[PDB]
Amino acid sequence: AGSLTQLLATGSMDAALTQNATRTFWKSSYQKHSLFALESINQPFTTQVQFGAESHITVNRQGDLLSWMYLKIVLPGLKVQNQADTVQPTQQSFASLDNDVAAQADVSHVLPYIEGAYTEASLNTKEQLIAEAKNSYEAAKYNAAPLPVAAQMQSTEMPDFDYAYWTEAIGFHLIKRAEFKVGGATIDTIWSELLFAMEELMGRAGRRLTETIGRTLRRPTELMKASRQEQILYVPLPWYFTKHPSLAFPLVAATYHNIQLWVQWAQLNSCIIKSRSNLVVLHAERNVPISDDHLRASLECTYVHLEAAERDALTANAGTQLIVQHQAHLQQVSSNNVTARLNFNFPVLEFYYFLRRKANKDAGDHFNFSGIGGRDPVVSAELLFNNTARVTQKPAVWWRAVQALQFHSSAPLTNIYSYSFSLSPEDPITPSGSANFSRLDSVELALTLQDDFGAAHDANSELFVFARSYNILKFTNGLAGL
Amino acid sequence: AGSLTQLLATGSMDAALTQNATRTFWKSSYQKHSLFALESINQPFTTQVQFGAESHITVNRQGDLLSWMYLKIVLPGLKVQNQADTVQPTQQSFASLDNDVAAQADVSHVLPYIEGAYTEASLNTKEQLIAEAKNSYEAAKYNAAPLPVAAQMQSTEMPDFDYAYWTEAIGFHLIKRAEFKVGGATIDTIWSELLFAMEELMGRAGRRLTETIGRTLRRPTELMKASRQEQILYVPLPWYFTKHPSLAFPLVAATYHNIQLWVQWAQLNSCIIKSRSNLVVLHAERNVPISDDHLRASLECTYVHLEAAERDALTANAGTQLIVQHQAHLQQVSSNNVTARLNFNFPVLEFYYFLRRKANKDAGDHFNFSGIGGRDPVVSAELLFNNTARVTQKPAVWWRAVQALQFHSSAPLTNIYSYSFSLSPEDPITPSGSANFSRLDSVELALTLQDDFGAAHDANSELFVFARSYNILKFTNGLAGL
Amino acid sequence: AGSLTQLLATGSMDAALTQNATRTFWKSSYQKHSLFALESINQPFTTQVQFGAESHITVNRQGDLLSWMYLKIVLPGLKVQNQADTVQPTQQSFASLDNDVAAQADVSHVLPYIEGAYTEASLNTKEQLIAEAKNSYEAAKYNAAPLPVAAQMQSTEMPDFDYAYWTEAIGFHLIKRAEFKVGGATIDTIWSELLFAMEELMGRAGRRLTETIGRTLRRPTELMKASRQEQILYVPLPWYFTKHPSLAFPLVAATYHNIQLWVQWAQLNSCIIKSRSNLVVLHAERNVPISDDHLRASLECTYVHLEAAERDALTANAGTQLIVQHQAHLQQVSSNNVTARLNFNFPVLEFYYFLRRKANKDAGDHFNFSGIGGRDPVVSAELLFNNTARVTQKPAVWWRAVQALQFHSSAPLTNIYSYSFSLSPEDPITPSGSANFSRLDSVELALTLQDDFGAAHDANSELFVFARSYNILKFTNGLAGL
Amino acid sequence: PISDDHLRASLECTYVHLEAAERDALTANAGTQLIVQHQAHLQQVSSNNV
Amino acid sequence: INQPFTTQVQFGAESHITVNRQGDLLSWMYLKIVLPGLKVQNQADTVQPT
Repeated sequence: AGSLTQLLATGSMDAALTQNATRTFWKSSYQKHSLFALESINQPFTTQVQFGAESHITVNRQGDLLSWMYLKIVLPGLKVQNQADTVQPTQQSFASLDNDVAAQADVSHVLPYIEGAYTEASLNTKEQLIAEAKNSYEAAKYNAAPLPVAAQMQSTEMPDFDYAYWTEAIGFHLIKRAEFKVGGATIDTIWSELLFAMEELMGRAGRRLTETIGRTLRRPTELMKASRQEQILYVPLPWYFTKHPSLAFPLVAATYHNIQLWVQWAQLNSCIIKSRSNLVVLHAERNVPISDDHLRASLECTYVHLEAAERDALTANAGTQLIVQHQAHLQQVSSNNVTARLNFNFPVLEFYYFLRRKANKDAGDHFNFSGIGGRDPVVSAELLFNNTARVTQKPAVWWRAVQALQFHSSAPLTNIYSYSFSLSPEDPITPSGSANFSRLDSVELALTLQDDFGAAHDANSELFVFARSYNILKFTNGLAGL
Repeated sequence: AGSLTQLLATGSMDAALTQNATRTFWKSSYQKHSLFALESINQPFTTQVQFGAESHITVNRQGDLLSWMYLKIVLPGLKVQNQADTVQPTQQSFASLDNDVAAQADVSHVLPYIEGAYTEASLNTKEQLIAEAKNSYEAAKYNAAPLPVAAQMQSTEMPDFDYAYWTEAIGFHLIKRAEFKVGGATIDTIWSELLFAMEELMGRAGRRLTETIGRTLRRPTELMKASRQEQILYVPLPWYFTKHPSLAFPLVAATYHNIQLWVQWAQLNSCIIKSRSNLVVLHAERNVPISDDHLRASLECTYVHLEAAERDALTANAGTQLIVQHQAHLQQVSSNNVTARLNFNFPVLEFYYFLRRKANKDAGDHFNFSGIGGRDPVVSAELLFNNTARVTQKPAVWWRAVQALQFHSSAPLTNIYSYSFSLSPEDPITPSGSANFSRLDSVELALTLQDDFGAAHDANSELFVFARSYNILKFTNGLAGL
Repeated sequence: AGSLTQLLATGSMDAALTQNATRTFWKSSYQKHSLFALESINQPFTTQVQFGAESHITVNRQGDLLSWMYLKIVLPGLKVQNQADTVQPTQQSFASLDNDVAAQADVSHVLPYIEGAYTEASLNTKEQLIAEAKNSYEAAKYNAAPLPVAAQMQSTEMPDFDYAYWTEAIGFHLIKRAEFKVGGATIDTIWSELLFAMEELMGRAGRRLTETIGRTLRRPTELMKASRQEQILYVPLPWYFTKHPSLAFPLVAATYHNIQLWVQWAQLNSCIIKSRSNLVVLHAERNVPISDDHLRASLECTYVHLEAAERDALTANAGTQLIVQHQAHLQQVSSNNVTARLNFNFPVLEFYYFLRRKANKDAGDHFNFSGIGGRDPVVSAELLFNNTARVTQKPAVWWRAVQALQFHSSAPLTNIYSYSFSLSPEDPITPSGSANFSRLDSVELALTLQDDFGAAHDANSELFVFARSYNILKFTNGLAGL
Repeated sequence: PISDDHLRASLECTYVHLEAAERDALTANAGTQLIVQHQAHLQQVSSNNV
Repeated sequence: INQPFTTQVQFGAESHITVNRQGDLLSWMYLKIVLPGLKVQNQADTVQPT
């Protein structure tokens, strides 16, 4: 009686929701689709792959569309030997944990707050004086309550043996820059720092790229274990056509253009960290000093094979694809107040920004975007259009956590900040907002950074700003162009 | 030959799926949208913000729609001083870890199972006797196999120094109640306990509110670290209009109504836990005793700016929005059998329920919904409509884990139970089932709780029941009303 | 001036995106639906439930559709007693940690690499010699750099007391096979190993089945704690009709067919692990030796009640549902090169494969798909159609991580490999690609496994291959059939 | 022990019953009543000047 | 006319009553509260002193 009465208890308001219902929950409807197949094919580079060099590949035409694209990287296992035991000790310098430049830079900021005879003190006494000076520095700069000295003395249990390892997220770090080219024109460009920021914000829970890029979430002991043997990494290249099947790049519609991936590789000296400064780093299998020619890479592409009728239709009329392109503003930082002039073009969906200390970069911690003592490097930021506040001054947590909560699949674990003009900037096919930067005379991101950011040992810290913008790729008569 | 043969190998069944295909995977189609912009604006409260008080803000009209809404809370850093060293030691009482009322309440239930001279025993002997009595209690009540005494002696390594910290998820705890008002009418009401339950069930992996609300997942050492300095929290207010862009609140259509957020704040005594009972809690920067006027809050609103044509269309005909409203049944528990009479109205989508021990509340652990010794407080529950079983007696795990698995984005880490009448209760725009409680003469949730729940030291434990219900918000002639 | 200028700054390209816009972000539209209700009902098996037996249930007709289906399993708490203290010590043998067959099998592979007097060595000296021989084995087989011996000596802190526990993910392990039958015909079949693989790949972040199936992510101490008391498990049965509301099984349209669930239960000897070989395992409450009749199970079904008009429409014309069926190829492995001949039928969406060592199975670690020493058991795999490479040789990481990244909600934590022909194999209602195996004369999965896989103590290791295929379920005149 | 469930309350209301002619007149035209409403400002005090 | 609350009445809780329509006008309104008598006992003599 009650359940039937609920179906009868309808009024004029229910008519807007349920009158002439076009859907039922109790019967499945499905759509028929055209026939297609997927094939993954691995392809060698057209030029030699080496650390610090640029390499390119011309993408083969082994199907009708191009869907997924992965850079397959093979890194050798690492071993170490004392320089005294080596017949040829001359190698490039690597970052070493016995010379922690990041810790030395952090100590340099607290030196003015050390009370007593620091120079003559025992090692254990120096560690105590540094921890007390950190409390005095943080009280003076941040009105922070002092932490117990014992809580600041975190011994990272480092192993009592010699090692070397590939840096955190080495699969991204290796790709300093990649360019997707069609007919000799650059269609899009991605950077190592952008790839990491995109994975932090858009990386879905349970599908994080951890193993696929050599990322351990800053657990040095896991990087050491992984680096003792050969590593095979599959780094996704997040081009517009890899984001949705309807954006797959129509190879058949671009028949008269070569499709190329160009990759600028990281220098070998930046890719490795060692336990001690006096160690030589060896290729684990070959027992020779590690060299720039030990980088191996290939391109793994997923092709789509279409039925003849769909292939012929796509060849006759591929039309236009909405694309997202990436733009970059890279700046050196030498002061706590920084203004970035964002000379980006087109309808910008969103931008990302973050800072890297010089000391973190020099320590080989390339994706450590933290400030001094691991703090947030940004105090506040403001966004100006033509000297008018588009976003008034907001604290770092608003740009990092509130913007990520509103617009992104994930909150970043590092100090990555974002701002979206789009309601759904991760939707590759549905435009949901933008600001046209080609119609603004000035776009300025004004930053107030933490105290002493870009001073002394951190002179030439880096500001990264990346923007995502809409453009249109047009296919006509076997040619493709922006 | 094989791939072409697959495209030809079609029969009368494939016609229902693929005949006259209206979609292709090999060409992207996109829709054009109207022009809009988003702006985040921070606004001060209209009244003073203080602990234990009620404060309100009249929301400014700085755009055409209202989308996201965050309560920006600023909490001072905490320090502690001995009461003997303080010129004015008189402060409100705070929960203290040297007086663990929750542990004392748990011990009180096992006192009848202690064999031997408990009163005269050494401290280490008392801990042994309590662990043995816990085994005897659990064997007698639950037919549990005894755990090794050493496995029950979990020392939480508490630091050997003085501290105070803000309670777990302080950003939610501060909001005892918030009311969204339009034209003086309450449109919706949210509670601290509901906000926490909603984040447990609907909080997406990689987008949990942890840092944004001061939640550490019950790691006291992280709460201590965070509480030594100023904290800025961004607490999302999950109103119907924050859930989907098409539900954004049409400011232009409600021109003659004031929009107000009212917030009832938690008492300061409930917000802080200290290491010892004899400590005074100080504002870390100001070096004065912490007081009710040290709470700071503001409202961060995201406005939408529309193109004139869409703004004019929305002003002429905003029509009606489907809304979800929240209802609450709050009850004291003094017996293991509890019947809650759910006097909720309208088409209910779902309800949540959970229990809080008096001892957990008094210990300042406001979101600890566990029973005695951290067990599940519910043994079983039944749902009755007009004295007829709508859901027959089911064990706690069915209401907690099976309902969450079927209808929610996440399973709760705490003892939160749910039941959905909707197939998709997290879809804000598509009704997918409900029960109309305004047409039921009685709705009863009958609970069988664990033994001794609501007895002795847990007299006046709390039952929370929250329901989500459909209603319609109508916009007409510059006015808005339910 | 700027925001209005952006709305005016439109060209011929914007016309494809925004001309005649059929959607606005500033007004919600909702659809009305038909009236329905959901009811969860628990039902006993028609036959006795026992370990190692087959049991069936005839599903009741308590609503118009069948939606969710859970196997509710009740397992007793476990206790242990010495065999010498037991009046009837005769019980089935259980796996025991004092006789770690998996560790003994791993040691057997490194015996040829032990230098010195192993037989006469002290226990601590034998552990050192085994760790050194592991380095020599891994250097010889994999060109691995040696790990420090201290890093290989992981003591799992096992408790110094007697225990027994239910094996990891016992809720899946109990279900050796389940068959969904309609009118005496098997519509679909699921296996324990498939259920685990499906949860690894398709299990969403924050909705993992951990507690609902007794899974701890290989933390033996948590399995021990859980196994001391009665456990209630709710194992989801992932039939086609449980995946989407429009696929709910139309009970009213199948009126003349009995609907049955058949379950083949695991043997009791395979379900329990004990600390020591000389222990008897007891039912914790009854204080009797655990026996095959101590398994209890029931079926929890969610029924849908429809409004009379929708019920009558569905009875008159339920038509056809697209279904996914599961197929299995199970093979013994006795060599490092394995070819699996996949005699699957119909349009296959995707397949999963994985290996289990005999030693892992014999140790009671039924979902440990790792190789020797916890390594990846697959070096490479190739997929052939009619002796032509459909997927050329790819390394294990491509089949495990790249395929999961492209097509699945999650990456597997175990050595589960997949390959999809579908763009969205987790979409139950939208076909997005397949390969028709009923039109291929041969489908071969060629595997190169790790060295010594399937040799000596691992003779008769297992290869599992599971495929998901499309079929059509037809409803006509009160009957249902494939 | 005294507990939160020991509070008992009910509402005692005085109703007025009207003659049919006055009831019908009031139903047809009750019009408007002047009302007094109450408003509150609640503040914490920590100084001699407020 | 005396009327019970629609929800449970308890200390520290919120309770509501829907006023019945037992006449044409509503005039006086009194909250009828019933409080139990109090006694005291030493905490040492009490089986549940909490």
